Amino acid sequence: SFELLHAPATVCGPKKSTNLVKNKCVNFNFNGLTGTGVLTESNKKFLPFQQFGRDIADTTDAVRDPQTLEILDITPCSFGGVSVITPGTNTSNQVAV
Amino acid sequence: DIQMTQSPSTLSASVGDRVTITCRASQSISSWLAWYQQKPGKAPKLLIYKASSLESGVPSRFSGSGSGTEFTLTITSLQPDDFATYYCQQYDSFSWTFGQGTKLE
Amino acid sequence: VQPTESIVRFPNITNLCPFGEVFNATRFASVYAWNRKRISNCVADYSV
Amino acid sequence: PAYTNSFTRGVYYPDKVFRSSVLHSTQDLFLPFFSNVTWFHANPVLPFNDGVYFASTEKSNIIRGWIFGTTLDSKTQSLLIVNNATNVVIKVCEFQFCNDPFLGMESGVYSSANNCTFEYVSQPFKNLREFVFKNIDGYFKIYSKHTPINLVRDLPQGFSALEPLVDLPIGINITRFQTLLALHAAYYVGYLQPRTFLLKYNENGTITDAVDCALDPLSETKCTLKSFTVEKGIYQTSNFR
Ligand SMILES: *[C@@H]1O[C@H](CO)[C@@H](O[C@@H]2O[C@H](CO)[C@@H](O)[C@H](O)[C@H]2NC(C)=O)[C@H](O)[C@H]1NC(C)=O
Repeated sequence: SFELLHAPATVCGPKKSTNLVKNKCVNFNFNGLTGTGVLTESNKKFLPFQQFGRDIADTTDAVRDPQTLEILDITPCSFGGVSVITPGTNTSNQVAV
Repeated sequence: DIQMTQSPSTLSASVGDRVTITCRASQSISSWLAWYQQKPGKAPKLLIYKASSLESGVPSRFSGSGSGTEFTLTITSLQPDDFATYYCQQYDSFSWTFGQGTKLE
Repeated sequence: VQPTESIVRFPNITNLCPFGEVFNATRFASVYAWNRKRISNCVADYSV
Repeated sequence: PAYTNSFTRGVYYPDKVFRSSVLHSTQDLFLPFFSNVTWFHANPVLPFNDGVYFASTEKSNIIRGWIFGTTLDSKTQSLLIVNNATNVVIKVCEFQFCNDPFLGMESGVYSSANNCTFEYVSQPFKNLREFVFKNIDGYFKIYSKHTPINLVRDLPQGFSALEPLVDLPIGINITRFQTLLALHAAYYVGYLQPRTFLLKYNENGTITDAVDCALDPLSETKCTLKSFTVEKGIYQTSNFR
C-alpha cells in the first residue's frame, strides 16, 4: 500500500547513470544541468559546497561529476565557416578549401 | 546469519549429578531450537526438537528450557553413557547454523 | 560538429529499501494475524 | 532593549555557483549595511520575517538550540534544532510547550513528543558564531560562520561570508522564533530585507567585498558602473519622480 502524498515524499526509485566519456562531443546531464559540449579535466578549485561554474557572461563552463568529485570543464563543440579558394574557372577547375 | 555461542565447554562431573548447559543467541529466536547428540565414531543423533520438547526414544533426564535467547539443556542425573558431545541448532532464518559444542566426561 | 554519445550522471545509489527481506522469509505470518512493515526514507527499486 | 550597529555583516553565498574574479550583482534577502540590531543579554518569542541573522559571542554551552513555528499549539508543527555535545536533532513535530522553555531531558519536552514527522542528525567569547535562518518555498536553509575575535562589545570590523550548512524540506510555515537557553550571555538579532548587492568573487571563488546598492549615492554609482572604483566625473544613476 503506497500511502499517497500528504507530506513531502521520501521513498522512490534510484536514478541511473552512464559512464563518463571525455574528450568527445556528448549531450550531458549532471544532476539536472543539461547541455552539449566537450568535457575535459580542469585545474579549477571550487569550494566544497559549489557544484557548477558560471563565467562573466553567465554561461556554465564547469561541472563537478556527482559520483567522483572531480571538476570538469565544458568547451563548445567545434563550429565555423567553410571557404573555397579558386583561381577562377577561366584558368583552372582546381580549388582549395 | 545467526551467531550462536555455546558458553559451557568441556565439563567434568560425577555420575548422577545435575548438569546444565546454555546456548546463547545473537538475537532472540522464538524457541526454534534443536539439540543434537554426538559420539566419537558415530553419526550425529537427533535428541531434542522445538526447544523444550523431548523426542521419542530418549531418556527423561534430558530437558529443555529458555525463551528467546536463554536456551538451556538440563540433565538431572548424569550417566556413564551420557559422556558425549552436544550440538546446538537453530532454524529461525534459512541460514541454519549449528553451535560450538560442549564436551562431557 | 555533431554530438556522438549521450551521458547522464547522478549521485551514488545508497540506502536501498529492504523489501527483499520481507519477500523471502523462512516464517510467514498467518492470514488472520497479518503483519504490517513500514518502508520509509529509502531508495526503492520496484524493477526487481 | 539596546541597539547596536552592524558593520557590514550578514552576507552569505546565495547559490552554489563558482565565479572567479568577477563582480557579480545579485538581488536577494540580505541584512542592510550599517543597520541597528537589537541587543539581548541574559529571551521571549520573536517574529520571523523572511529569515533572521543571529550573532552570539559565547562559546561554552549556553546557546545550543532554537524553536520555530507560527501559532504553536498541539496541532501546528515546530522546528527543533537543539544541539548536543556531539549531535544535533532536527525535529519538526506537532506539539505545544509550556511557557518559558529551556534546557536544564528538556523542560519543554515534558509533553513535546506529539505526532512528529521528520528527524535528522548531521552536525556534531573567543569565537563569534554567526547564523542566518531562511524559510522559503517549503525549504529551510541554514548559513553559519565561526570567527576568532576579541575585545569587541559590538560586532567586529571586517568582512566574512556565511557558507551554507543544510537545506531541509520541512514544507511547513514558520512565523515565530525563539531560543532555548541552557539554563542550569549576550546575542544580537537582525532582520533580512530584499536588497541588491554587488559581490566581489576573487580568484578562488571566495566573496571578499560587497556594496549595498541603496546605502548612499556613491554606492549607487559603484553599483551602476559595476566597479568598486570610480574616477572623476558625473554619472547618471537613477530617475527621480
Ligand atoms: C560513489 O561511489 C564510488 C564507487 O564506489 C566511490 O568511488 C570510490 O571511493 C573510494 C573512497 O575514496 C575509493 O577508495 C575507490 O577507489 C573509489 N572507486 C573508484 C572506482 O574510483 C565514490 O567515493 C562514491 N562517492 C560518494 C560521494 O559516495
